[PDB]
Amino acid sequence: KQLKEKISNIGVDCLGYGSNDMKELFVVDPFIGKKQQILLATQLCRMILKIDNVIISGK
Amino acid sequence: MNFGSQTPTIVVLKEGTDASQGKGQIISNINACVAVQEALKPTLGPLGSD
Repeated sequence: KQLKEKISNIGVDCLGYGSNDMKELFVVDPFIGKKQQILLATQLCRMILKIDNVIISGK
Repeated sequence: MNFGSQTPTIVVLKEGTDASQGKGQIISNINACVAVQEALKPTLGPLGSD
């Protein structure tokens, strides 16, 4: 659907409504909040992937 | 003349002091640095690992 139509506010309806268009379902999120999910994730995983030597001193 | 039954010899260095002669120690020192070197071997470069 999203490849066909350019309207980009259709997602997964979890409450079981008959229509997936979110204009009528009253759901809104901030841009700064959804952006930080990608930024803090992709910036952390760079650090996770660079680790080669892993030394853990037993307590 | 003697004070007692026997008299054990003195160790020159203190008991537990490690010491060694020959070319074995300097090879061990070089191998110790190479052991620390191998930890930082793959880290070098803009395509190294943390």
